[PDB]
Amino acid sequence: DNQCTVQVRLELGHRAQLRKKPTTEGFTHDWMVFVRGPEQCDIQHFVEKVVFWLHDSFPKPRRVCKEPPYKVEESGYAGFIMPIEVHFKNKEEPRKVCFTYDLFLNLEGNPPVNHLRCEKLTFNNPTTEFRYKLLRAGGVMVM
Ligand SMILES: COc1ccc(CNC(=O)N2CCN(c3ccc(C(C)=O)cc3)CC2)cn1
Repeated sequence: DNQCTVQVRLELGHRAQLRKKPTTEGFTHDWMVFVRGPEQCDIQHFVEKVVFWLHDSFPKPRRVCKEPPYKVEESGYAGFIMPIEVHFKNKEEPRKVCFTYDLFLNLEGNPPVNHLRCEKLTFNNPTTEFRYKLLRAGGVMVM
């Protein structure tokens, strides 16, 4: 009857580089973390918001992006593990997915960091409304 699985893809990533000169605060690095879809996909169809949970050392460390670009750009002096929550426009479970993102910086001398983490999300028997949103985003029905 109505069994199906819908797969969508998310790309998490970050860039970091050593500043030519530290900030007055002693911030050595510029970095950027993001969540995006692959080319020609619009994840905003199924994503309500992305929450980036910065290290307690940052002011207002809960950074919300309710629309693209889903990204945080900062200057700092150390990497950390960053919880990233991708909230879905889904009425039922699952409502979100959480990733533990390793935001690492390039130690002196080393080239800039430019990392990508590809995540495939499998939704089993999504609702009609949420299935609509997944497929509008470029999601694929399996079997
Ligand atoms: C102990 O382990 C760790 C691990 C990782 C870090 C990284 N943290 C930073 O790089 N920074 C945190 C502090 N920074 C700010 C401080 C103050 C302001 C205000 C008041 O506007 C803005 C920014 C940004 C850079 C730190 N400690």
